[PDB]
Amino acid sequence: KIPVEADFLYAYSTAPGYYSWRNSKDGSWFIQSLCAMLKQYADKLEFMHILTRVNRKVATEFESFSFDATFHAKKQIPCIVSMLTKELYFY
Amino acid sequence: KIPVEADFLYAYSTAPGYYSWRNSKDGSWFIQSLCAMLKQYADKLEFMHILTRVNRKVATEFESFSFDATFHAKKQIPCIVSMLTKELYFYH
Amino acid sequence: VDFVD
Amino acid sequence: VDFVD
Amino acid sequence: DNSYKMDYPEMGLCIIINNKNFHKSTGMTSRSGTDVDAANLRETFRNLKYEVRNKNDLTREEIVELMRDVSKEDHSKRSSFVCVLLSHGEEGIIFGTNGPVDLKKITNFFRGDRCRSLTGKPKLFIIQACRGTELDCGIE
Amino acid sequence: NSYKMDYPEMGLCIIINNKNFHKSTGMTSRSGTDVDAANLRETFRNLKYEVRNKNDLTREEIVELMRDVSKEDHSKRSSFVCVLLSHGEEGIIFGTNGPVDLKKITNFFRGDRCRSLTGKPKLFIIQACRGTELDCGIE
Repeated sequence: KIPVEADFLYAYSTAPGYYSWRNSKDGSWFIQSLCAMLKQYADKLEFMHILTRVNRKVATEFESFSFDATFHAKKQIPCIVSMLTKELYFY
Repeated sequence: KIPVEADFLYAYSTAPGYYSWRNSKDGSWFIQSLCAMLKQYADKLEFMHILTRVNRKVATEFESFSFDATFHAKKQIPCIVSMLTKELYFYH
Repeated sequence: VDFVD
Repeated sequence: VDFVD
Repeated sequence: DNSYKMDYPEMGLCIIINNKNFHKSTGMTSRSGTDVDAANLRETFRNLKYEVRNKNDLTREEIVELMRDVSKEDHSKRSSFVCVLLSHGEEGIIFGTNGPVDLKKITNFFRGDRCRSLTGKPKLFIIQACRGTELDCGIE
Repeated sequence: NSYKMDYPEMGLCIIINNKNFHKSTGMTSRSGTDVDAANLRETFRNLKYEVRNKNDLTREEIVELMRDVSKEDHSKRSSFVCVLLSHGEEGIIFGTNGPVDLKKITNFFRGDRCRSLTGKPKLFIIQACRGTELDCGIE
């Protein structure tokens, strides 16, 4: 038998408890970054390593810009939740 | 700047909402498996790939044995929660 | 600009 | 035997 | 075996749920930029050879019925399954256009005992949604 | 890209091993956890971590220990590891005398609150229940 919860991966855009950020022109920081990293690396890297690059890209290359000071200059880290039992290569 | 929640990894023994299993003689399934995989692969594999091996070991090699039928023949999957921004290698 | 979800 | 945490 | 078998005849489905406009009763803002996300995802997973299905502005009832229906398909010839949710959210919750639905209700349809043709195959849920109202001020 | 792991020290490995709980909590003794704690000590010793084993801490002692550790100078350490062996429920681990929110423990090491670990991997290894659901498996 295997567990019924095995072989799921939840790629969350943000850490538990937090807001997640979206740009009105370019889309959400997380999906922008996820698509860029899959485009660049899906033929070469295992999926958790792609998602770790996504974490770094969201964490380092984005910062909110808001006319509301309360919401300005804020940051985001995504949250990879893996119940996978094997490595995942898209090729 | 980086997020204040960045560079954390939470290696949970079990999925959200679930019991976690411990053997009275050999220790918990998760820690048994984690120590075994670190011993075998810390000089060979990146840490998330080690933890993926731990997930597979717990999921496939363990099943509860209990005199209580309601707690017998149950399974477990650990839960890797990564806010890491880089690959983690324990070897040089 | 950015908005929260 | 196995026990839950 | 250390790697998932990804050479079935089909990579699998990629379901994209794109919720942009919400009922006034919810008080939720329209999610400007999400169409850009949905199109980006469609092209990205097309290039990965997934069968992409884009759905727009689903109520919470329609989300559950879609996921139920998808989980009842025969995935025997598919390597994997991908679901992308773009919406408002709270911790553990994604919003239909008309109110909240528990993420667990959606993912439970694909449990190893409930979707047998995906047993042993990777089930990927990609979630762009808030998980609360905390803000990360960062550290220099 | 990879974390810098060639600082002079790999870092601390804090192991909190809670086996015996106050009767008033109703929680069972965790037979087998001493095996885990010794396995972890040896495993992380072989990885060149400075291992500190702590046994049967109250909830107050867990918080004080974590606070104190987060106030150390980790400048010469590559990483930080904390292992929690106890009873638990979702979001919670138990001291010998009651619950502590996991977030209260991990917040001590936030990037803005433990500056000598900013940018370094902070690993929390958690052997504890997260609720009362059972996984019946599938053949």
